Amino acid sequence: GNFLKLPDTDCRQTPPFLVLLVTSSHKQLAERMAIRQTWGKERMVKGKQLKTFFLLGTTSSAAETKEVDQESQRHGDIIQKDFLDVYYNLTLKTMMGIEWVHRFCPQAAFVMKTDSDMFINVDYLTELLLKKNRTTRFFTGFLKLNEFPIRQPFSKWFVSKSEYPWDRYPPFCSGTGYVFSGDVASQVYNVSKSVPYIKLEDVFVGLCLERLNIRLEELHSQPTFFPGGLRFSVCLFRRIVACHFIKPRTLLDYWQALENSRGEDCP
Ligand SMILES: OC[C@H]1O[C@@H](O[C@@H]2[C@H](O)[C@@H](OC[C@H]3O[C@@H](O)[C@@H](O)[C@@H](O)[C@@H]3O)O[C@H](CO)[C@H]2O)[C@H](O)[C@@H](O)[C@H]1O
Ligand SMILES: *[C@@H]1O[C@H](CO)[C@@H](O[C@@H]2O[C@H](CO)[C@@H](O)[C@H](O)[C@H]2NC(C)=O)[C@H](O)[C@H]1NC(C)=O
Ligand SMILES: *[C@@H]1O[C@H](CO[C@@H]2O[C@@H](C)[C@@H](O)[C@@H](O)[C@@H]2O)[C@@H](O)[C@H](O)[C@H]1NC(C)=O
Ligand SMILES: [Mn+2]
Repeated sequence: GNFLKLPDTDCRQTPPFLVLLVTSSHKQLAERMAIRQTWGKERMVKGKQLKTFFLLGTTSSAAETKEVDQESQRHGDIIQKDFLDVYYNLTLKTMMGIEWVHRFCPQAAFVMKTDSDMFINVDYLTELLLKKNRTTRFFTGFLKLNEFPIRQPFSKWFVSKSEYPWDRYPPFCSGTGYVFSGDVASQVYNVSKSVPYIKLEDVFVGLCLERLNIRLEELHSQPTFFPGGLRFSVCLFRRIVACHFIKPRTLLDYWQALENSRGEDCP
């Protein structure tokens, strides 16, 4: 698949239950390290295998390139392809991750694509996934069902009419963090080249799911994905899946809080 870097992992030998694909830019080593030290640490979660990989492209900067080659050598958990890693190539990045699942890890029961400034509660997500009994053509997160493209030309999410010419976006899930059964990766990759491109990755995946007739569903009767962020409490964070707007220091403090308070009960 023209991959420059691949993780040493055999999904055939050890079918992972949950694969996390974390998008971050080259300079966000602090983010990736905070994640490797917290929700990204690989482990058995109720006897299910959790794997974590970081999605990177390439950069002009020779310094950053070397940093990243060193990071890959030292951690063996980077997935890389040769595309200029910038905000407006995030769709390539996402399709890279999806391609990886399709070519090298089709045995993953579930896959989560997430941002770097996130708290992810893998234990509770594992619990909700086992409860859901939806093992194929499954896709969830924070549902965005009737979104209008941003036409303000200076907004970070601006798309012109020629980039996306219709009034509404298909249904999609916030790219802060979305989860799908592993089969979905193959289907999305298969259709990706026949779907109109758009530089917003979560919208693009929504276009593919719509072409595949894969409908978005809520993970649980209570909201569990929070792109807007949350006021922190140990008891709320024990009963959510994902929370955005979390910088590395904060991520570590919250992780420490959840450790310090383990074993205490919450109403
Ligand atoms: O490469 C794409 C990039 O997209 C990011 O998602 C974007 C947001 O989901 C969305 O937010 C616009 C706006 O929508 C309102 O309904 C409210 O929910 C408000 O809070 C929100 O800010 O904007 C665009 C579509 O216009 C989406 O792409 C995503 O978070 C990134 O990780 C990345 O995937
Ligand atoms: C997305 O990545 C592609 C691949 O890296 C970029 O395309 C290249 O851009 C460089 C400029 O940095 C050119 O020298 C190459 O000729 C281009 N090649 C190809 C195959 O595209 C593309 O520019 C990136 N997208 C954005 C918006 O920067
Ligand atoms: C997932 O499946 C669970 C299985 O429990 C037993 O088997 C299923 C097929 C039903 O017959 C159920 O009534 C049995 O107790 C269910 O308990 C569980 O409710 C299912 N998940 C959801 C979200 O409903
Ligand atoms: Mn973010």
